[PDB]
Amino acid sequence: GSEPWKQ
Amino acid sequence: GSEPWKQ
Amino acid sequence: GAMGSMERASLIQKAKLAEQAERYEDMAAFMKGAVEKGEELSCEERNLLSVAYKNVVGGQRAAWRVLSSIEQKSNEEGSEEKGPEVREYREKVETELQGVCDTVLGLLDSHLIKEAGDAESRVFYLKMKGDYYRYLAEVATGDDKKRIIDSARSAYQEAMDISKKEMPPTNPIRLGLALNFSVFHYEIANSPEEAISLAKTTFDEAMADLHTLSEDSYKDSTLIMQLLRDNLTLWT
Amino acid sequence: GAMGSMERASLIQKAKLAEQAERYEDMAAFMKGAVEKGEELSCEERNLLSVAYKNVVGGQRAAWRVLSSIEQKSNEEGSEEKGPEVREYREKVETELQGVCDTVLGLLDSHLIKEAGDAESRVFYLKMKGDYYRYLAEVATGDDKKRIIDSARSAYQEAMDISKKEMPPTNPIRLGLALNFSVFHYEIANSPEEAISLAKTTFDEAMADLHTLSEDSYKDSTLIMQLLRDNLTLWT
Ligand SMILES: [Ca+2]
Ligand SMILES: [Ca+2]
Ligand SMILES: [Ca+2]
Ligand SMILES: [Ca+2]
Ligand SMILES: [Cl-]
Ligand SMILES: [Cl-]
Ligand SMILES: [Mg+2]
Ligand SMILES: [Mg+2]
Repeated sequence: GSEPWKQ
Repeated sequence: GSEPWKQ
Repeated sequence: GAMGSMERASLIQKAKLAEQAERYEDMAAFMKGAVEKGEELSCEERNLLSVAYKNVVGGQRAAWRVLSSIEQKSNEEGSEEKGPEVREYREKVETELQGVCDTVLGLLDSHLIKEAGDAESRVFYLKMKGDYYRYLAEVATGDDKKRIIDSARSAYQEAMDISKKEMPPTNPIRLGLALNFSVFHYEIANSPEEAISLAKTTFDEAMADLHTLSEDSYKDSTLIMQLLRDNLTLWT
Repeated sequence: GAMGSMERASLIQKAKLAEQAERYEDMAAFMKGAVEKGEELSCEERNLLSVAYKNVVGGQRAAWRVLSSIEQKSNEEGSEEKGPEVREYREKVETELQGVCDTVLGLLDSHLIKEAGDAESRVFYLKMKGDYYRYLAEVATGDDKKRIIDSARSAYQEAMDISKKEMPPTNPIRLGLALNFSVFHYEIANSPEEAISLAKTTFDEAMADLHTLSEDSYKDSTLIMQLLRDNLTLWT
């Protein structure tokens, strides 16, 4: 639900 | 390919 | 520091190897060593630092949630007493999680943020500061919970203010910041309406700017926009 | 030992929590502490010990294989020199893997195997000894490689001899032992024909004994039989 941990 | 690590 | 004898470039190279091997604790240690060389980080290096710590703390958070739930069930009505072990082990994982968050916040304070002058670096690091205070807030229950929440809110707000002045609405850093701040509003600050409004508005302003982008940038931006939409679907 | 002050029962309880949280390094440390209390392990406790270390070393093996491959490519014809970092980091992971294997082998030698008198416990621990020497053999390249391979072979052989005398052909421990010894033959000992013959024969003798089993035992045995069949399909 939050930003991806990797681009 | 080897035994499962958990039963 | 155990990385003090290793070249900066070697630490970066090994962080990339650790990522390939899914050795995120090693990756984080290598990137901490690189930060502690004292030079500013390039865009690629900032992202390696973030990947490493997001994965380390992310695994800790998942474990903490498993344990905290077991602990909650143990405190229900018909639950048999099993002793202090669930609380002890939840506290062990919690303390380790807090320690990693404190480590990241320490790198940001000494001295990544103060040397970051370009919008892309400064927003990135303030977003990091908001994220790791948010992770501290997820486990906080004591007299500093309010101050931890306000530290997260303040970092995210400063990042938002810069990002709105200095970046286009489709910039992936700006989008990820808005996404995480919206999650903060929903999950931490008891402000679901703020979370929904921020996500909606972020999505709509990005949509209106997609026409300016190359195919590759469009792919990057729309990926994060979809996450905003997924949350809106869950929240409404 | 850092677990010396914790009750045996609390270590077991926390190992089970760590398993639920997928915290396998913690789980292994708790089970090592439990072993070091000096009492024999029950069937359930032996399986917790094994789960923990299989997952720890299994992750190390996966990382080692990623790194060893990168290292192999770096030594191909047209490959650009990148310095010592890939070898160094592969060696770091290798040394950590060897250390965990040595820890398990040390618990087996002090004193799990010597007190294990029932077939189920003795076969289980000898199988463990074979497995962790097999993992050491996967990374061995020096003057002791042959002795490491023979240590694995000898442990597996003693376990096989006991299992054939004392257990039915469908016993899941016996089946898993035969499966892992067949993998040893194929992957370590350069003996694919032996691996195939062992798997085939194990499968056929188990098939002939399934009629004696309850529904639940039939499910347990047939799961491992399918792994033997999967390897036979890959190997032939
Ligand atoms: Ca790791
Ligand atoms: Ca600067
Ligand atoms: Ca672990
Ligand atoms: Ca005994
Ligand atoms: Cl604990
Ligand atoms: Cl290294
Ligand atoms: Mg700009
Ligand atoms: Mg018997």
